[PDB]
Order: sequence, then C-alpha cells, then structure tokens
Amino acid sequence: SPEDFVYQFKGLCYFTNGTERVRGVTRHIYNREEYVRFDSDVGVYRAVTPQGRPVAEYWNSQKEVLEGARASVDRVCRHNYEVAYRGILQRRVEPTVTISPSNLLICSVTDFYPSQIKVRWFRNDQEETAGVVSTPLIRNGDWTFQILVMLEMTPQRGDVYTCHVEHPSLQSPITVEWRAQ
Amino acid sequence: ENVEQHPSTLSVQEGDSAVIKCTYSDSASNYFPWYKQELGKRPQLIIDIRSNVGEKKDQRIAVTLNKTAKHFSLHITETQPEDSAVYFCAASSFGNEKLTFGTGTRLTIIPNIQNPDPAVYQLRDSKSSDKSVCLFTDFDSQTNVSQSKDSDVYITDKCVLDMRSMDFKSNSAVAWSNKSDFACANAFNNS
Amino acid sequence: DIVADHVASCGVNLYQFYGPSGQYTHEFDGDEQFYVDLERKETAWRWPEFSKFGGFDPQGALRNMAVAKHNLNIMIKRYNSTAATNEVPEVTVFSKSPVTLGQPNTLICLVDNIFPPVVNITWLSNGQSVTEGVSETSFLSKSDHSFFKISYLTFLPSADEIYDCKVEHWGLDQPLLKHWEP
Amino acid sequence: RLLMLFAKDVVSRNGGAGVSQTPSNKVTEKGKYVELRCDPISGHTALYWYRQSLGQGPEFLIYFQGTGAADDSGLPNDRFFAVRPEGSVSTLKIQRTERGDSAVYLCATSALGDTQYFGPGTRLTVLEDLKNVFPPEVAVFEPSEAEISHTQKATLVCLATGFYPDHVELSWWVNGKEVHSGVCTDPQPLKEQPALNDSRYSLSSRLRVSATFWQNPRNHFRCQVQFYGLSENDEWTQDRAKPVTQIVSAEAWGRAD
Ligand SMILES: *[C@@H]1O[C@H](CO)[C@@H](O)[C@H](O)[C@H]1NC(C)=O
Repeated sequence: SPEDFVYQFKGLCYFTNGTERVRGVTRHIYNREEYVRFDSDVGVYRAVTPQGRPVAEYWNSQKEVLEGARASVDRVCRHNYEVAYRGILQRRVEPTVTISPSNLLICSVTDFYPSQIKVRWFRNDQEETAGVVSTPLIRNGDWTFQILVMLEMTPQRGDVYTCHVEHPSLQSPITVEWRAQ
Repeated sequence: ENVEQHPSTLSVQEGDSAVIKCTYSDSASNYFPWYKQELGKRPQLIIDIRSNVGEKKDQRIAVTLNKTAKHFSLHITETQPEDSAVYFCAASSFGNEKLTFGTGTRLTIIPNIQNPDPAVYQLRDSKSSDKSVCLFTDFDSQTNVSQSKDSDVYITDKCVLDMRSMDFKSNSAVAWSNKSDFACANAFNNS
Repeated sequence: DIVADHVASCGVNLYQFYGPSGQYTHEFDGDEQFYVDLERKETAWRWPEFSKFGGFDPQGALRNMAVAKHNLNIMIKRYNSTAATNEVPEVTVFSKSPVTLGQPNTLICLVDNIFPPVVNITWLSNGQSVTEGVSETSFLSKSDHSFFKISYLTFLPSADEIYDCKVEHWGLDQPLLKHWEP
Repeated sequence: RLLMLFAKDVVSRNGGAGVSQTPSNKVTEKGKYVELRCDPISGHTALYWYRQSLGQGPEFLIYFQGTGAADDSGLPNDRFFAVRPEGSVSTLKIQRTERGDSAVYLCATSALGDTQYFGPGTRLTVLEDLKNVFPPEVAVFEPSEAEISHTQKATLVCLATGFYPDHVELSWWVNGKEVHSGVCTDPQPLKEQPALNDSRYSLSSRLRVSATFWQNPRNHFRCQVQFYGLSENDEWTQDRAKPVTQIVSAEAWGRAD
C-alpha cells in the first residue's frame, strides 16, 4: 500500500439561538490529529498537541493574524448566515410515511428535512411503546433524512394500526393506517 | 476582470488640488489600494480603502468610495512638486487577492516659481569634451522650451531643482553642441 | 464538545501528499452545499437547488490549497514523517424510499470511516459493472477527521436483478462487496 | 451577486525591511535564458510577481502562498515559470527570450495576502543583437562666472552621452557622499538622432550649489553614471571594448574666486 500523509484545515461556525451566540473554530489537522486550534471563546491560538506549540506561539505574536482570526466570527460566520444559512434553515421537505410488514410492522418515514421528527405507533388508538424499535436518523446524503420505526405486533381480526408522524414542515400530523388483512 | 481610470494625464498648479477617478466592474471587490510610482521606481503604497467605509483621510491625501455605483477616487490637496508621479488605483476581492490595476494617471505638479529671473549662461568646456554647453535657468514655469530645429544642437526639456536648505526652487534647460558657430546668445525662446 | 443549534463548515480544506490532490467544500448541517473543482477552477453544486444561496470564487479555494500544500510539508517534518493509518471503512446499502417492484428508486451506498480519503466505489448489477445512473457525494467530514462518502444508483426494482456495491480501499485486503436484493 | 466568505488558511513558518530586487536592469539578446530574483520583506507569507509594460499599469503573473502557487493564471506562456523553494526568495525564470518580453518586472509581498508592498522592479531589456550596446561618455562642465556673480549660486552640468540602450542611473557625489539636494536630472533621455530605431542616447543633469560652496577648493564633485550592459562572461567578438555593466564618471573640484 502507498504511503500517504494528510492535511485537513476546517473553518467551523457554531450558531445558537438565531445568531445571538456565535462561535468560530478553526482546526489544523495532520492525519487524524488536530494539532492547533483557534477558538473564538478562548481568544487565541491554542496548541492541542506538542507539535502545535510553536506554530501557535508564532501566530499569536503576529498582531495581524490574531486580529484576523478574531474578526472571523463577524466577518465570515455572521455573513454566511445572512448569505446562505438563514435560507437553508427555511428549507422544509415533507416526509413520506409508509407502513409495510416484513410478526413485525415497519413504519418507514422517508425523504424529510430538516432532521427533527416525532414518530409514534398505535394499536386501536392506544399508543404502543414496549414493542417499538427505531433506527437513528439516517442521512441520505442528498438533502434529506429517513428513519425506520418498528412495532412488534401480534395481529388480530379487527385491529387498526396507525403510524403517527410530526415534523416542522407539517401543519398537522400525518397518520397512516394498516388494517390487519 | 477590469478597473478603469481617469484622467490619463493631469497638470495642476502647485497648491491646487488634484483628483483621479476610478471605476471597477466585479461587485465583490472589497479592497482598493492606491499607488504612487516615481520614475525608475516601483509603486509605493500610499493609501487604501475597504468596502465598509465611504471616506478615508491621511494628511494631504484623501480617498472616496461608492460601493453601489462602483466609483472610487483619490484627492490630493495642497499639492507639492514632490507629488509628481504616476498614480494607480487597483482593486481586490476577498477570495481573489491579486490586484487588478488601472491604466495610470501621470500627475504633473507645475512648481510655482517665486522670483523668476530668466537668464542664459554659458558653462566652461570640459577638457575631455568637444562640445559647448548653455544653461537656461531661473525662469517662470509657464515658460516654453522648444526642441532643437537643428540636427547638431541638442536641447533638453525643463527640470526643477530644490536646494532645500533655503526656500529656493529653479527651472533649467541645457543646450549643447560642437558646431563651430554655436552661440549661447539665443539657443532658446521667448518674452 | 461544543453545543450548538447548527454548525457550518465554511471551508473543509483537504490536502494529501499522495497524488498530490485536494478538495474544497462547504457543509451546512452535515450536508454539502457546494464544492470547488480544482482542476477546472470552478465552483460546482452537486445539488443545484443550492446555488440559490451563495456563490463562491474558485480562487478562494486554490489559494488555501497552496497554503495546505506548504503547511503539509512543514507538518510532515514535525511529525517525523509519520504516515497516515489506513482505516477499515464501513459500507452499508439501503434504498432512499420503500421498495415496490416497477417503481423507480435510488440505491444508496454509504462508506463510513474512510481514511485516508482514497476510495473507488462502483456498483454491480447481476455481477457486472454498472455505469448508467451512478453519482456521488464528495468526501464529507466527521468530527474524528476521518471521512464518509455516498454513491447513488437510480434503478428499476425488477423480478430479478441483484445489486452489489464494490468498495476498494487500502484498509481492505481485497475489494469488499456489500449485497442488496429486492 | 451574493458570495459567502471562508476561513483563510495561514502559512506556518517552521529578507529586509522593504522588498528588494537586483539588479535594476537586465540587458540580453534573443533566445537567451533570464532569471529575475526577488528577496521578500522578511516574514511576509505571500509573494506576487507583476509585469508592467511601460505606459500602462501592472498586470498579474503569479501568486505564491508560502512555498506553493495560489494563482498562476497570469503567466503569459509556457516559457514563464516562477519558484520560491523556501517560501522566501522567489526567482522568475524566462526560457527562450523574445523582444516582446521587454517590461519591468515588479515583485510585491504581503504578510497574509491582501495588502501588497512592491519592490523597485527589474527592467528586462531584450534586444535583437548586442551589436548596439554602447556605454555612456560622461563630461562635467563647471559653473558660469557670470551666474556666480549674478545669483551667488553655481550650477554644474553633467552630460552623459552616446549610450544604448537607454536607461542609465545618474548620481551626483560630493566629497564621497551622494547628494540629492540641489540636483535635477532629465526625466527622459533624448535620441541623439530621432530618425532611428538604432539611435543612441544622451542625458543631462544639474547640481546647483551656493557660490561659497563652489569657491572652496577642498570640495570634490563627481558625476556618476551607472550603465547596464553585458556581464564579464558574455561572448563578445566586435572591434571595440566589451560594453560591460559599468560606472562612467567625470569630476570637478571647486575653484577660488
Ligand atoms: C435568543 O437571542 C435573543 C436575542 O439575541 C433573545 O431575546 C432570546 O431570548 C434568545 N433565546 C434563547 C433560548 O437564548
């Protein structure tokens, strides 16, 4: 196998509560190891590892680098919120709720965005919990999630099952029924 | 992309103010430096302005900026002859840090000569030179000095010297030739 | 651990000595807004519905690629030429939406824990290579500074076709197949 | 219309007070190889190379971030290449030289990238042959007695004549120190015969001192003209002295009464 060496440099913006508390972080990474970090909460370059001590020492003395990293939160972070992020946070894609048996019933909530979703199962208008398993949110890699939530069921003639879904894009919950054949 | 700069050449009296206007295309431009360039020298960074301010003042120099109309200019007040140079505006953007320059403005500050006393003197021959040399000096900056209408005599344009421990400035122009009948009498022009 | 409502990467800047090559992307809440095509010097969107918010000067990327190219050389030295540990990637295969025969769908191949970021991901249909209807995400980033990547096959779920996702890596002794059948 | 920004990477560290370039002038003939050096302001992480065809403003060639090239889009053709092996000094290599490459080559550096400080530039002068390179003849002319009596000042005149290609640097030295006070050189040389692409150049300068200063016989004046020509190693097979880069100078001493 070829020998490789890897450099990652990430500029990250962490937003909370609109744009009130904003927090900028940059990481300089060698292979898997962040060696020097600038963190708008710390205020200056810190070394994460031994190898980052002198790099951060140097940069921290340059008036212009330090000052540039300090402005980053307002100049870059707060700007991108205005140019892109705010509109992306507006993005609503409705979930597709579909029930299918595999005695196990699989509620398959698919194609939604943003990530916040509640999913509940019912047997005859009574919530079922004991028999529920859910996956974590699954990231599709296009701009949608999906999630699979199983109810363990022993079907009887008469019984109605209901998968119940709430999501920010829905004014009212989606319910999908599955009647024991 | 592109930056446009006017005027092409500018002459102003010592004292009067001078103005160069520029205009840029890429709306993303965030930084706008100006440079002064003396002959045989590189551009000297004299003032700059960023798209978050409308005006910047630095001594005799002033720079302005209309980000909506993409205009930006340079104001030089109380001009002094040392100001004589070629000036350039350039523009830069956040992601593209290269400078894209304007076509240059050739500033000429005409020196106000206090007490003109226009006179033509002759200078003494070099032992090692077959020519004779005449010096036209102490004349008003308005005065004309025409080029030689004779192949064998050479006449230079005017030039201002300081010295620079008094309050003295003077113009001069040199005429030289090796033609046997070269008279300093009148190699120049006029009232 | 930093708590936040949301987190962008306004610049994941990847540069590696093998190649050498780079990648420049922005990500909003785990998802790729755009990338810069470094050969073409051209900002590109895998998901064009996002041009709507935010252009980007390709030059900003080529710039930081230069710096990374420089800094990687500095950092190699400080670390005594310590080569990257090959990781063992986790491939998994699932459908975008529920499976109904005759209904057009997209298959999703998720390659997690990729390191270094060098991987060939192809699809197989009945054991033969498929090129039609295949597309990828860029190398997406992870807080442990390894990467994930996701290939998509659009397909018609039929009476019988059997699909595999072929993943090739240096953490893998031999090409790894992950199966998926309707 | 709307662009996002980003976290700019900065160079790690692991020159002078200003940007320097030497020499001021490089004179060569076609097809030959030319290097243009540039020592950056020490500590400056970004280096740019610009070209200035005289008459017009600077235009971009290449941009280095540390050791590597951030933008090479301005390089005019595949005969141009630039290096900066230690992220410090940078050489611009031009391969098989043509007349059309004649420009001044400016170099500018920056702490981070934005604000750029230029150097004095190197004027590359590329010629058909070197058959017309002539160094100047310098001659000083001492002051008019009539001026001295009338104005109690004394104007000396230096004349650098007979040189090609143009571009010489004329300085006045007095008692072993260069002077600028009282000096003015022509801003432009003049063709000794304007009807020619092959004409040689003349150039005058004036130093003006006070009469008492001129009248002190201990005061030693020198007029120095620096000329840029062929180097010691360059082939020369013409019936005359090799027109090397060289200083030509003429003197005068002050004279009593
Ligand atoms: C968010 O910030 C605004 C002001 O910036 C404040 O009024 C509001 O209470 C904050 N909300 C939370 C949950 O902190």
